[PDB]
Amino acid sequence: EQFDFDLERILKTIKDKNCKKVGLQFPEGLKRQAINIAREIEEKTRANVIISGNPCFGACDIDTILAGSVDILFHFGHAGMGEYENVVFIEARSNIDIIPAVKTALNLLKANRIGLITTVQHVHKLEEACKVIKEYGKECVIGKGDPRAIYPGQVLGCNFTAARVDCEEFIYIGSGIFHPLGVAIATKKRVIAADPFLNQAVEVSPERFLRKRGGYIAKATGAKIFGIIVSTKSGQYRMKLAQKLKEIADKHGKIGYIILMDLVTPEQLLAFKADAYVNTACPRITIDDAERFHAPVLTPQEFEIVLGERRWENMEMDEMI
Amino acid sequence: QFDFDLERILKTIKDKNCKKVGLQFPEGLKRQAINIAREIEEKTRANVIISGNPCFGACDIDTILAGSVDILFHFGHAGMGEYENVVFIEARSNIDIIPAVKTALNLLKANRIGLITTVQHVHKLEEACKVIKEYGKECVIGKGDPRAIYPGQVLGCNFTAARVDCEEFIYIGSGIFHPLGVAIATKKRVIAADPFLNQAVEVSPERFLRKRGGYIAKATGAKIFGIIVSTKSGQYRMKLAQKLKEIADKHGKIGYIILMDLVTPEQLLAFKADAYVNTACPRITIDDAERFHAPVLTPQEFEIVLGERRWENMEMDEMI
Ligand SMILES: Nc1ncnc2c1ncn2[C@@H]1O[C@H](CSCC[C@H](N)C(=O)O)[C@@H](O)[C@H]1O
Ligand SMILES: Nc1ncnc2c1ncn2[C@@H]1O[C@H](CSCC[C@H](N)C(=O)O)[C@@H](O)[C@H]1O
Ligand code: SF4
Ligand code: SF4
Repeated sequence: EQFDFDLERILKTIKDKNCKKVGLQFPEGLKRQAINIAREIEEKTRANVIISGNPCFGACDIDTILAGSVDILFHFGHAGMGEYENVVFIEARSNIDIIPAVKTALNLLKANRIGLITTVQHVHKLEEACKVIKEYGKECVIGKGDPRAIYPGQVLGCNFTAARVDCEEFIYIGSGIFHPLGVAIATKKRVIAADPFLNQAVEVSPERFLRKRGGYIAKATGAKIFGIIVSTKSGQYRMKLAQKLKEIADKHGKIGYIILMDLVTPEQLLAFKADAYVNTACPRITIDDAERFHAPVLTPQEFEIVLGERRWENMEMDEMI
Repeated sequence: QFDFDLERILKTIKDKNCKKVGLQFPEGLKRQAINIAREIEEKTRANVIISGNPCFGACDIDTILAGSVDILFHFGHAGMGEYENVVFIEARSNIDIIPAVKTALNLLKANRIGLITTVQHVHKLEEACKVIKEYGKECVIGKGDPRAIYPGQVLGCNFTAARVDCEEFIYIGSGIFHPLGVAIATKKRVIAADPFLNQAVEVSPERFLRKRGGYIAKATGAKIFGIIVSTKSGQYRMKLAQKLKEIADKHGKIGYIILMDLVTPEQLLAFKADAYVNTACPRITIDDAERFHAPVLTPQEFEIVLGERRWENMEMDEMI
């Protein structure tokens, strides 16, 4: 409901480092605060501000052109990714209480070893949730992150490393269906989604999602020409994979053309009129935004299946690691 | 039968022994992209990468793609800039413009006529000039500049070719923005001659200026402005943006610089400014005016709002 910007710390950093030019980058939900924050910086420091106006979907999406034009770029809403010279990551952790939703999920647990995952805006609250589940008699573990998702318990739409742990079931804390869906697909374990805003908890089963999707990607079985999508965004670029996929298509008597872009949208893909697309950019596009693409959009593994390169199986999660 | 663009592209690839080729197309030509890629990969040893971003003009080179390939072929626009490995395939129209020119002669009231057009028809202006002179007029074709390279060529952001000694203009092409721009920039009468429909009409900037007046009026009460800068290769005007911010403060207003690639209504809605000043493509300001959710002004209109320009002293926003 509210988010914590480290504003007094940002001002100190600017005044301490004597920055004269300061960049600001916000995910879409936080752009509503950009002008207010610019105002504070310009009124209380001698720096002048440039706000990034582009969509920003994550720490995978750094405005590197802006960073190369300022002394420091403050990037909000996301946990840091990569290692950039002058980019400072401002967490913006959420203050919503997750304990009621966790207790709500307790009566959906079957096993005794429970794992917890969440997104970055709640990772600071997992410790007290783990205490609650251990007080209810269960064992609880919070899996460690990797270089892409640094915080224990943190998952992304493209990274489920925190869910690779010695437990039997998971509780996902947060909103939406795609994160717990991905965890259930990645681990093949039971996942309860506990929404802290609604204080409701539901089992997220992947069988429906895998089954309907499998039947649909078989539409691409008959595709002859593929567009292989590559994004230039700072943390989504997979050109070497795209060139491997193009070679595998040719090996199997089909054709892929590499299409290089920044934003991946249906409007820009409709114009090319390939039979189907393979997405090497943000993998959440493939399973969410793709529902209203006019041609099939496949993960790299799904592409290999349609080609005959690998044997059929339900969709695995396309991870970036 | 002879594809002129494709044969030139293949010969260029063969001569320069390119192994990695980029293709960049504007919106209406992307439907040819895979077919051209297929020909290149079939008939040369090159691998092709297609730009998937929107492309609005030669002001909008995919420089990331250019730095990823041996040669980038950019379609639909006359060149601008000095990119070492970008080849411009102008994709010119072959329609006979002479019938529209003769139709425009009916509406002329002066003896000394200037000719302007877009890249589509620039190779046909010499013939049109010859026809206008043999029907009793004087005719001149103004020279362009480093941005609108061909004689008589105008862009939505460049009317240099219309700054020439004449009394009246014939614009050859479709759409009315360019001849309106010429009429406003020169204060001369402009006849617009559409060669596809073969018709000619006088353009009147009256409705256009009245519409711009409405956006100026709304922004007059704005306290906080977003000043838009684009990173596109030929649209970047950060120094202008910084000047406009200073003039805003001089006049008791506030402007914040916002740097972006694409300029869209959805992206401006996200920010809490009262109004915006656009230093990127000036056609954004006009074309999308009705879809923006706050007034979007040209730099000159911003000057009017702040009290630095007379409201009657409207000028076209040009990239020079
Ligand atoms: N290259 C790209 N082009 C267009 N949209 C993108 C994109 N990358 C991400 N997105 C958008 O951002 C959404 C993911 S954002 C929410 C996921 C979050 N980053 C996480 O991993 O936890 C996608 O559904 C898509 O709508
Ligand atoms: N940076 C940008 N972001 C979004 N749209 C842009 C843009 N630059 C140009 N456009 C789009 O492209 C349109 C101009 S297209 C016709 C202009 C042509 N290049 C000429 O000069 O003759 C604008 O109306 C706008 O809708
Ligand atoms: S799921 Fe997409 S938007 Fe989220 S971090 Fe991964 S690549 Fe970025
Ligand atoms: S009018 Fe806009 S799109 Fe056309 S050349 Fe000028 S800046 Fe580019």
